[PDB]
Amino acid sequence: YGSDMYKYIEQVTDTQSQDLGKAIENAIEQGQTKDRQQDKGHEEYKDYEDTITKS
Amino acid sequence: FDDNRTAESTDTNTISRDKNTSETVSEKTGTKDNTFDS
Repeated sequence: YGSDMYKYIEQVTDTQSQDLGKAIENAIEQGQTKDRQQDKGHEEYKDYEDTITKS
Repeated sequence: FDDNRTAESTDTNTISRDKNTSETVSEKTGTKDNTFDS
């Protein structure tokens, strides 16, 4: 009797669910760098200029 | 070219002339080298 009978009359499937997730990620990064530059320079030059005048 | 004329009165007229001509020529050459190493 009652209304609930209709649920059985037409096959009714009630489905539920619940997913509860948790996630913690911890990352530690360290880095070191070492550089070294060594240069050398050398330049040499020569010039000549001759001026002759008449007046 | 430059000319000047001077005269005085109270007759000692003065006239002058002069020639100025001059030329200059000059040749200059150079050379520069450099090396780098890093």
